[PDB]
Amino acid sequence: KDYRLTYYTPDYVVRDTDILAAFRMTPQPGVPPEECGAAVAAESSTGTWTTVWTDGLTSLDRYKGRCYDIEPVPGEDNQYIAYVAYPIDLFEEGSVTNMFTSIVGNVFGFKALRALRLEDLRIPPAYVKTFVGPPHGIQVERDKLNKYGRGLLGCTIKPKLGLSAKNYGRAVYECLRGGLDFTKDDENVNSQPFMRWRDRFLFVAEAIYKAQAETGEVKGHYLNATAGTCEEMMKRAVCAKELGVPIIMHDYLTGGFTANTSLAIYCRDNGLLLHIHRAMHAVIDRQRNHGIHFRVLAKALRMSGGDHLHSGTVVGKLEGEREVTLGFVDLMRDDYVEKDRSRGIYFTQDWCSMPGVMPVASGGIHVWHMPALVEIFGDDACLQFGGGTLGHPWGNAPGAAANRVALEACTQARNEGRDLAREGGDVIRSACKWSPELAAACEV
Amino acid sequence: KDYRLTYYTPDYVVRDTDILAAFRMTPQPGVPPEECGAAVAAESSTGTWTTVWTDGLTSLDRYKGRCYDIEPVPGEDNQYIAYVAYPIDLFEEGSVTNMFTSIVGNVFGFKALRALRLEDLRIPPAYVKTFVGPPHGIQVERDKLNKYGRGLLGCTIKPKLGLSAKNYGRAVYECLRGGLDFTKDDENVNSQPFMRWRDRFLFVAEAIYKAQAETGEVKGHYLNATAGTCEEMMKRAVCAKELGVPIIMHDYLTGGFTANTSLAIYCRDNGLLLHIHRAMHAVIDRQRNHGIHFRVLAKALRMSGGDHLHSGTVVGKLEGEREVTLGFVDLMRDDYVEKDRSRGIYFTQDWCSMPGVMPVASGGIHVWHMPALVEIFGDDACLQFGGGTLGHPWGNAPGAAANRVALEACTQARNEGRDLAREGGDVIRSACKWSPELAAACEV
Amino acid sequence: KDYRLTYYTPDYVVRDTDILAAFRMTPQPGVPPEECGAAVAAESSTGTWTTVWTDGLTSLDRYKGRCYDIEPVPGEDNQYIAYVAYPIDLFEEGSVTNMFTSIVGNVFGFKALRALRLEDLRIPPAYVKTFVGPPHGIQVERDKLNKYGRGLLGCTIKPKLGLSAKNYGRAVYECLRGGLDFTKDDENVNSQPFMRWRDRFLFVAEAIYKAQAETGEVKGHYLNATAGTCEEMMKRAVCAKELGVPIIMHDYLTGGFTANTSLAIYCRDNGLLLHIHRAMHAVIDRQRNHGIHFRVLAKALRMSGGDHLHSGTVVGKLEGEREVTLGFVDLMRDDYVEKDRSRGIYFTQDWCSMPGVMPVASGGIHVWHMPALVEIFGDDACLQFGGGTLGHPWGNAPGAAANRVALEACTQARNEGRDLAREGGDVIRSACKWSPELAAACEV
Amino acid sequence: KDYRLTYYTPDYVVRDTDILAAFRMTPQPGVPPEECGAAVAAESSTGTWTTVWTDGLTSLDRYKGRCYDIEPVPGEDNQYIAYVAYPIDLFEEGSVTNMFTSIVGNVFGFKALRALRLEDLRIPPAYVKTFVGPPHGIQVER
Amino acid sequence: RVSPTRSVLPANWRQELESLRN
Amino acid sequence: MMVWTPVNNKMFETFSYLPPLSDEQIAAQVDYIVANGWIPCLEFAESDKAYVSNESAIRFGSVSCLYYDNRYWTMWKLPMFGCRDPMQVLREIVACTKAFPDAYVRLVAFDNQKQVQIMGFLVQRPKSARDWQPANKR
Amino acid sequence: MMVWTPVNNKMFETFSYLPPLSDEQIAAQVDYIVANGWIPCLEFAESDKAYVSNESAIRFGSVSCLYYDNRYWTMWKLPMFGCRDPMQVLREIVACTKAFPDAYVRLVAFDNQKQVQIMGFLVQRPKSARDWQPANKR
Repeated sequence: KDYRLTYYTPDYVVRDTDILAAFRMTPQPGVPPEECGAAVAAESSTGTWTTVWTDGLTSLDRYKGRCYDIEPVPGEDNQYIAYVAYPIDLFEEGSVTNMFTSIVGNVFGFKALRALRLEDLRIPPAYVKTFVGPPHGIQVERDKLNKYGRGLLGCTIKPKLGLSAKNYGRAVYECLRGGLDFTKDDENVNSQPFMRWRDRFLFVAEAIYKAQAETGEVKGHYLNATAGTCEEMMKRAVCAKELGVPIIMHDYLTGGFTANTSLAIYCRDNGLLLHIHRAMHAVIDRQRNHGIHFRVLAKALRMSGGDHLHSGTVVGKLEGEREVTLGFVDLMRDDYVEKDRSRGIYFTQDWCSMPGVMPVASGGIHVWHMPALVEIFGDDACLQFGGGTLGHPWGNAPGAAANRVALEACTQARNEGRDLAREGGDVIRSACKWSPELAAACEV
Repeated sequence: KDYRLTYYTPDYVVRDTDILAAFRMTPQPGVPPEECGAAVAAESSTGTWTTVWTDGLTSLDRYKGRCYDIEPVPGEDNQYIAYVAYPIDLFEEGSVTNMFTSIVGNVFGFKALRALRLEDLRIPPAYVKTFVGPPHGIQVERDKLNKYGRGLLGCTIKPKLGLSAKNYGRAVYECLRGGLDFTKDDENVNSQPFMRWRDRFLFVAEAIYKAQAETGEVKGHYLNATAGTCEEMMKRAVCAKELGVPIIMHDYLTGGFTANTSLAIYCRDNGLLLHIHRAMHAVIDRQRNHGIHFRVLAKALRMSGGDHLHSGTVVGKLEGEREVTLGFVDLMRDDYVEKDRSRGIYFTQDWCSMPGVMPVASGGIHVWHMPALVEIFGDDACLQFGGGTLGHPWGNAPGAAANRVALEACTQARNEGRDLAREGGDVIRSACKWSPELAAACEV
Repeated sequence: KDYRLTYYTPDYVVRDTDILAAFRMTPQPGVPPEECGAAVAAESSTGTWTTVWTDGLTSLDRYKGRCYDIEPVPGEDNQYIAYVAYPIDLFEEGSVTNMFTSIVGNVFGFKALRALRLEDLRIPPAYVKTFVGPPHGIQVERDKLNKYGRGLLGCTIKPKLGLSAKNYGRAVYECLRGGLDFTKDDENVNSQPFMRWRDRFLFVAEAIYKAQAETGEVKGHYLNATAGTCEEMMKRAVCAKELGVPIIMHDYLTGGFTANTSLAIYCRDNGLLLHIHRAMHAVIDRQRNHGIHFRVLAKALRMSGGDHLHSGTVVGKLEGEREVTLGFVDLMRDDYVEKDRSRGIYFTQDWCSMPGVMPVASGGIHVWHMPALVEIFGDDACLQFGGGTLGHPWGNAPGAAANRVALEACTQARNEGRDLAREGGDVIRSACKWSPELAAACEV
Repeated sequence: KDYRLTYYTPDYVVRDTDILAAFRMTPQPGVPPEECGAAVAAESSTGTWTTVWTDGLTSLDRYKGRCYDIEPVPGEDNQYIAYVAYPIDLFEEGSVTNMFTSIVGNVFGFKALRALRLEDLRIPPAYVKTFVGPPHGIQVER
Repeated sequence: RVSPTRSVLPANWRQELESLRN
Repeated sequence: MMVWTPVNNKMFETFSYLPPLSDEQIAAQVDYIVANGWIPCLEFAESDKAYVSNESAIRFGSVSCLYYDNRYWTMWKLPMFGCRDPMQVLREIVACTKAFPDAYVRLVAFDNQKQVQIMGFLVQRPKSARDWQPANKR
Repeated sequence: MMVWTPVNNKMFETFSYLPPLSDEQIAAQVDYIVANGWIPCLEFAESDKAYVSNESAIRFGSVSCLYYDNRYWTMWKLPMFGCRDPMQVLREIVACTKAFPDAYVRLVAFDNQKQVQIMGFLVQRPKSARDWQPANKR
């Protein structure tokens, strides 16, 4: 337990099958960095003490994480990055639950640390291949939805007239008919006295099929399957299956990894798409000195399984916070990601053909952010509009139509070689001339 | 969205069926407390903006949490307690998952806040009664185990000779035979290449029954049921059922509330006891300014269901940190808990006959902490010994026997009216005279 | 609808397959008896009107009950017995639920009647044979219990120390060990916060087997299976099956005939005995001028299925109320019962080898009622003692032993030709000389 | 069992989680209203006797319905409304069957009463929320 | 939990229990 | 205040809570059997087979409900069809106990109208049985 | 370095790892019971019924989980309602052991507030029991 010479082994060669972790570490004053890195490597069975009391185990001889490198953080005075290698034998194959239990189960309480943040993980190909992963992934999703060469467009339904299931479905119909690919159950809408889940599912299925008959395009609504129990959760997933509807939704951090992985496997087995909402992520991922950075939680989700993931907004963020967001968007979507510290990527990640996950971005209040979103995310993203469609003065369907026109004109202009950073306002104003819906949204 | 007159309603009368929340709140400098409390009440659909952009919803007219009180924190300069009432109609009956989604789903990212910590929740009797809750609770557990008038004694198994299932079971046998009520799967031991779960279950069942035949007392081992999937988890719970063994274990924060509640219902339906381990709690609960205090996570667990809960150690803690621990121990165990700020209890909690949960305390390295543990916890607790039993020079069984003698002599002395704060060293030394095992542990 | 010439057909010959009903009828003043009897026969589709409004139906041409006889009630001035024949084609085979719907579904609200009581039913052999009936019946029960030539002895458990499952089981053990055949869940004890059903079942099974090992006699406890839902009810019946315990219990009037018949069939299929409790019977059966006399509800129960039935007490009743009780006790138990007006039996009932049901009698506070109970009921009855066993000064087991001695001495004296009406006090005093437990009960 | 001072507690404050019952009550002539209200509160295990016999239980100390109010019925001479509070712990969550067993299971046969009618029940929010309830209800149906 | 106040055993309690055992 | 003993205090159903029936008490019960037209029969068992046990349930799936071994005892000769005089039963009781001194002996009765066993009570305990108490069972 | 013996070393839950409580030690525990308003009661069992066993599980399907036989012992008289003086329990302990010399005797306590058994510890081991060790159990 934290001997510093057992666990801090700076000449260790990292194996290919090891799981690597990068901990941003804030030691208590007077505690040297090598002692802290070793303590995090060791996960000592005493977290109050910070000393080796009971030393010599077969859980601590070959099944030990080793701190193989400690680096200073530039500009900080008491913060270090500690790199820990874990042997792949520590982990239950295919269990995100068990990997977090092994890595983050205990060390965040260790008294020798003042603060501890888990920045990144290197998931080796040998561990990656034990997971079912996302039910479809971005490519399969585009083939199943028949939708190519632009972002997908969503919006959250907040009805003006009631939260009843029937009014909920009316609003879904109005948004989808106007041009959106998807609408979205709010993350707290599970099954309440004002709106029981099975009534919601039925009226949303009528809305999806009505807008699909009308538009001739494939339409969905993310039907929230999050439940108190796995059996209730699967009752909802089964209902969606039987309605033949395309997509369901789960709040993976509040339901849990055990339930999320069960759901992702059901969705792979029955061809449902799985939208993943990240409620409570800011409880864990917000503070710079403590918790678990979202890129780790996104990597976990990609392993547990999800076809879409809420990935934040880039509205109102500085270039440096935008570098970070694009880092984890690459970890979500790509097959191979190279080490890149300025994007916060501490490890080369090889996904070993595990399907990527579509990031879902909050678009802003208005449609003038459309050029920036298309330039930053590219085509493989859902842009969610929280009130673009509904703050529109003519209502949900022209608001949807205004978002779709703006996305398509920005896509056209991007393919034509125009610079959306410079000319995006000129692209929108030029589409306003022929689109009355977009012209009315830009009057706002 | 954060209008301050809509959401901050300081003359609101709290209804009996409302769910109350107390948020310790750190506003961004220049942002007034009433605006922050209102924003947390509102859960605005813009977390970046901090302004009312899209205002007027039927999700936000009658289904809105209201900030009914903001108080300053004494000694702090920029921290406030905001009290938020939520109507019971917001919540899915019996779903801990959905209550955290509704309360902590989004507000911890709100930009008007620098930091946000959820301190306490008032769960109303009308919501409490929708939950199955703990499979047995403390009383039923004591009746089923036939064990009255002392703490229960556990220890974690860390074998000296291997992590194989057979050696794991040998160590379980040696500890249990000496006097311990329980032994404990380590929280990461789920099913690994070095030890697959079903082999572990079988050898532990042989050990439990061997020590039970030998001692004539009921014995258990917390068999870790935590899995990647709900179906794997239930495969393990079913195996324990069929072995007829008394207790299983779950890591409720890494498995998730959805899986934990499913498991707790299985355990109620098949008479298994459910031990709950709290791995990753320090990711969420450690920093004073951000996250979710453990008492909330304990209250959640009592609702989701668990018969025991890891509740920390009180070794090495000051009296003020000990007041906090005893506060949540009362929320875990008692039927009715009164408001008591100095113990960190912000709300009167009426459990409305929901069974209590047994706290599990880390006992120290040695047996001299036994008088303090008995005085602080009283009888209704499991004391876990991490190396008392195994740092003992004569091995696991005399170490178990030394812990059991010390617990029983401290219990005897407490019932005889002796002050364990003063006389506990004199109680232990007096038991050392006739117990050679305890005498050898105190030589250390 | 109430034409009086269509429905009152006083020269109709009663068919063998007809279901007959005898209604005690209180017409509104000025309404002739023939019009009221016809109205009850017709079940007019206007209950407010008392006139033929819409007349001529194929539900009212050949599927009509006919009032074939109206008699005055002696000593009464405005009360009549109306006899109604119903064709067997009206009734769903094997459905007590449907027979009450057809006979008592609507006529008790008819405005031409001031009051209406259903006194008796003639169930024809052709209808009787469509029912599964009691799972075992009295004979099979005696063979399975190995208990011949005396009444069975029960007592209700009301623990002095708590209503917990463990204390409940301790009291069951103490009563059963002393000499009682059965103990009894209270009718409201289903599954509460103070005592959940599966915990109760387990501790009662330990008690039953402990007292059985000790006495060497077969022992039972009526485990209440009454639930909110059929699935919960069957979950409890299945648990009893798996514990291998002899008997369960149902409250057939509050659970319902649909659930009771389902349960009785489960019990036939899995060899469980079914004790039937008659809670709410006095809501229906008490008032002389309105409702449904208990003998009808007992006959219904025998068809729906029960091995025992709570049949009242005869303590504190006059000879005339005792004649009535013995009437329905014969309808419960016997194969063929002859018409006998002074015992309230209005129809000859041929049970056509449907097994009889064991009446359960409340014995009094004390053991001095034992000679009267043995003389009135004979051997085929359970005598329940409500505080004979527990008002005993030495506790449950000597109280049980005092009841068993008194029953056996009264049985011995009855077989020896002694008159228990005269000599029963002399039988008890003579058994007090050698039984200290009975001598201490008679000191009270 | 019907002590009148144990079960008739006219200064009891009604809890929010209690189930309340209003019984229209017709006592046998000469039996005072407070004795009848208490007997209905108690559900004595002797329904023929109408007197205490075996007294002192853990089913009758904290799991007892209490008659907290008796009112005369206007225009009637021998009828009273007795109000009985039942603690929510008495009842199986979500089981209408068990609530009728607990409230109306036995008292309608009690010999101290000539007639007994159950007029109304107050179902508390804490009990109401244990029930699934109507599959759709009026709104969803429309 | 209340503080257990001690009860002095009656004089010659030892003599009382010894007689009973025999 | 006395304690009903749990030790060696086995019961054998009807009449086992009374003192052992004397010969006149057995004769009077046989008179009850004969007057009713019932058929007396004797049955016997050794002490290890005398009381209910569960040992056959090892072979079973989940069907032990109301199964118990040792309810059946062994018949002594045949049911005494046409028994009218009680002295034949008393002679047969003596003969059974003489042949089987370590055996419990029970007297049963069958009612051929209802086609069912209708009585069964014990007439003899073996002295060598320690399983039961001699009515100083407290 | 000594070896905790597995042979004949049965335990009987609370306080069984201490030396047998003297009369003064029992009296002081009874003072703890009385001060709390708890109800003392005595229970006893013969050696073959004293410790946990599984023999009833032969009758079961898959529901043996936390079932065990011999948790229940046999009550000695009645719970001592209104017990205030410890000399009554000490007299009752002597009376139980006098009536049952081959029996283990345990003292239990019930808390009528929480309506549950709240103590249980052993006050007498029978001499003739070889199942347990006289605190030279090593």
